[PDB]
Amino acid sequence: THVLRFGGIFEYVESGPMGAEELAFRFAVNTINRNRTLLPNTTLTYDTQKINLYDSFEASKKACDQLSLGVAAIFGPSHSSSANAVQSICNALGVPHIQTRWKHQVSDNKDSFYVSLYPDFSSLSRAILDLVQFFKWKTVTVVYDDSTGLIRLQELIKAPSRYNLRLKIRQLPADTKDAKPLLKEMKRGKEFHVIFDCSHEMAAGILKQALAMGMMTEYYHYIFTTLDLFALDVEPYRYSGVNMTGFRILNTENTQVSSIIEKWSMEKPDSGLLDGFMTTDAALMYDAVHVVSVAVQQFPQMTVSSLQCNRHKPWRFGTRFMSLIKEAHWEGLTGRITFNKTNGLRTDFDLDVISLKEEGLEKIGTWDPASGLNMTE
Amino acid sequence: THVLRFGGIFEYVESGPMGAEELAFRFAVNTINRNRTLLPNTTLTYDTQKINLYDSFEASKKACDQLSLGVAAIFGPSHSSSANAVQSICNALGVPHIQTRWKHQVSDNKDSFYVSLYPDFSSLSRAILDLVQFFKWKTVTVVYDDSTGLIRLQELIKAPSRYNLRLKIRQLPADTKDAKPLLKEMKRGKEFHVIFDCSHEMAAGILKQALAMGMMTEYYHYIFTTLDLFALDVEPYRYSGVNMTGFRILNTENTQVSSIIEKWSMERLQAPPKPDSGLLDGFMTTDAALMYDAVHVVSVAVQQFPQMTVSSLQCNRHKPWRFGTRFMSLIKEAHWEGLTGRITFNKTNGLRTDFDLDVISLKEEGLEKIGTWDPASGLNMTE
Ligand SMILES: *C1O[C@H](CO)[C@@H](O)[C@H](O)[C@H]1NC(C)=O
Ligand SMILES: *[C@@H]1O[C@H](CO)[C@@H](O)[C@H](O)[C@H]1NC(C)=O
Ligand SMILES: *[C@@H]1O[C@H](CO)[C@@H](O)[C@H](O)[C@H]1NC(C)=O
Ligand SMILES: *[C@@H]1O[C@H](CO)[C@@H](O)[C@H](O)[C@H]1NC(C)=O
Ligand SMILES: *[C@H]1O[C@H](CO)[C@@H](O)[C@H](O)[C@H]1NC(C)=O
Ligand SMILES: *[C@H]1O[C@H](CO)[C@@H](O)[C@H](O)[C@H]1NC(C)=O
Ligand SMILES: *[C@H]1O[C@H](CO)[C@@H](O)[C@H](O)[C@H]1NC(C)=O
Ligand SMILES: *[C@H]1O[C@H](CO)[C@@H](O)[C@H](O)[C@H]1NC(C)=O
Ligand SMILES: [Ca+2]
Ligand SMILES: [Ca+2]
Repeated sequence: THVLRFGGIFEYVESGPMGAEELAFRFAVNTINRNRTLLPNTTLTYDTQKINLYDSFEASKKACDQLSLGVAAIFGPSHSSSANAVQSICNALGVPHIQTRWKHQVSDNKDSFYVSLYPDFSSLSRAILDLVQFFKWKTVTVVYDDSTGLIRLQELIKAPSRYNLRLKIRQLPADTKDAKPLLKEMKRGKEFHVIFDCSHEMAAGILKQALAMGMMTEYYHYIFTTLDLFALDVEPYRYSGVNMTGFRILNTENTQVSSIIEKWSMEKPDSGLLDGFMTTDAALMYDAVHVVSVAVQQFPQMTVSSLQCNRHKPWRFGTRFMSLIKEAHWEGLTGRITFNKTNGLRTDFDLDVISLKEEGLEKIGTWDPASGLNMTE
Repeated sequence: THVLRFGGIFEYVESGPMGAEELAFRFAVNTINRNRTLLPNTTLTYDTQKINLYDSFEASKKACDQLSLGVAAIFGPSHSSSANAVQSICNALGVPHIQTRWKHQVSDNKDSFYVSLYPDFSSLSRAILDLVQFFKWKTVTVVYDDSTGLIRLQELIKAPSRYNLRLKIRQLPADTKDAKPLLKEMKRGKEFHVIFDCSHEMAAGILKQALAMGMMTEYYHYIFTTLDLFALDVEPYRYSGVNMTGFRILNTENTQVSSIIEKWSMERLQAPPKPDSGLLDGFMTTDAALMYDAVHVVSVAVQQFPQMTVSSLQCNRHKPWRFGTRFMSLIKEAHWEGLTGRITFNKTNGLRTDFDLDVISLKEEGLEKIGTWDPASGLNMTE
């Protein structure tokens, strides 16, 4: 019957295996094909290209090759510089670029052929601050990994002039093994209330150091910025009495979503991560392939065209497809998906709020930008 | 005699005239040609391409065209996304990419064919903090414009856990005309000690609002993050008693450098100045002094590589330039006294981390020098 091709560009270091993102992409396409409710008369196909991390030149070439084969969208690469380059290309040729990871939005940038499935920083920033205020903290130490961490917490960093939060800002070193001297200063400083802005792998690492340092006890409360908090091996810490709170956008309470995360798990020792948990970077890619497909269903006329980066001739159906994608609505692995009319950023979404109880990490409320917290005391 | 071609890629909105950067580039090339000490037997030529702001796709195309014509270096474009794209291309074809503006350095990025003439943020961050500590401030309000402002002041933002600075962080709105409500909060807050992290055009704008608000008086001390502080019309404020302190990397005290900045104003000031700006007309900004210095520093390297010639390279093919590796190495080793002082790059990352700043403050006479800073000495205030 009818057939439509998507492009995929996935970043990696060294060689195989496949990464989580390229896996979720393929997995979503195979699933959707078998669904008879979604794209009934339509069958999805794809080209996948692998590139080095941070080689925007290679990302450009591969994106141009794919636009030449003909594709209805490029689920372009993850990291800032390659992603900005593929987005500029996609904008010139009017093919939608689908992103799954946050990158810094420049105001005066006029690209319009992209949406991003990642929960926008502005909203996450607020939900961190909302949580801090619910715990009634007046003192807090924000610890971040790299520059861009600062940006994800700007709403929080600007609070000390409106509300009554004194706050200290510290930076992690490159390696978490180097983190004892930093943690010792926090300990002497009596900094019991701490937000860690860093990847979930960094968080697994910094917790081990915190244990060694006598800082996983009932005296300490740690808020985690990472959405992959639920991926952390928490067996070493649940009996200790520490408080760990963070957020989760992966909708694991829904039974339909649990069964999908399982089929995924089916297809390291010193990590401190659970093995075979579906991370957020990958649930988002899988959701992106669905949301875009909901749009394809509403545009049966559309077909791919072989476009050449040489020539300034855009894709006929681009403008209309891009518009359908931005209007799309979908219940996926990561809850309500809905983009912002204005900038194509996902600014409205649903978070579960999770905390460490002796039983493990469990849900204790919700957050959404219109309600603030809905804690279930 | 011998001839060498440089490439230039300059960003703009709408159409002409030429911008400061493209002008300083051309001006540097014309000057160097006439110098008989620098590149005596060598004559510089160039291709210039103009692109839209934030169109990395177009920047890629124009860079590829230039590598095809054949060029010994691309004085690639200014803004993050286009600059990162031209840098990746330049790295694959082993032609040096010369930058004049800061952009965020990703650690795990392996590009090695570039240097940056802009004074690195890490060092500027420290010199801000050094100054604050010399004024013995224990309280300070940092006001920034956009996200990346945060990064330029990270050294400062992390101080409140080592030293004894309480500090409040506020953000400007998009337009400075919208800044009264923010300034009113600072006034009620008794925030007399304030660092403005923002462009010099924003700073000219925010000062007018501060005057309106009764905040240009002896009670207020403003430290300015911008290196183009010296470009601000200061006539409205010097009689008032406010304290304005900032830094300047443009070496205006040197007589040779003053005469060069003048010849610039004559061909430039000749074209459009503005009345309601709050900037002096025809002052050479830092963005442009750096481009002009970049063309010189790179030339000092060309003098030491007479064998070198340009090759027509194709982005199609993975075949780099023979002379690239050696030229890039000569550039990173180069040393030069230009409009912006000692130029010297960091062996490690090709970033300009060691440089000399004049420290300037508003006296009734105007903006004047009151010391110096360099990363190895801290402040050398001349009391
Ligand atoms: C496809 O199938 C699953 C169950 O087999 C269903 O839950 C899902 O909603 C279907 N897709 C659509 C868009 O209805
Ligand atoms: C996106 O639009 C939302 C409405 O959902 C609006 O409240 C908000 O201002 C926009 N987000 C951003 C980051 O501008
Ligand atoms: C929070 O509560 C209100 C009603 O009390 C509800 O409308 C809103 O959807 C709740 N948030 C979530 C995520 O359910
Ligand atoms: C502060 O302002 C007064 C009056 O303009 C001036 O005498 C003094 O030199 C200034 N202080 C500094 C830091 O230069
Ligand atoms: C396929 O959609 C339904 C079957 O699910 C069918 O009735 C319809 O005619 C087909 N769609 C098109 C566009 O022909
Ligand atoms: C911290 O609070 C959580 C609720 O979020 C509670 O379940 C836990 O017992 C507390 N930690 C301890 C044991 O002090
Ligand atoms: C070229 O001449 C100018 C003055 O004419 C001088 O300042 C400059 O240093 C000269 N170049 C060199 C490297 O000697
Ligand atoms: C450049 O390398 C790092 C990063 O800026 C810095 O620590 C070092 O001191 C610099 N090297 C020199 C020679 O100044
Ligand atoms: Ca199907
Ligand atoms: Ca000459």
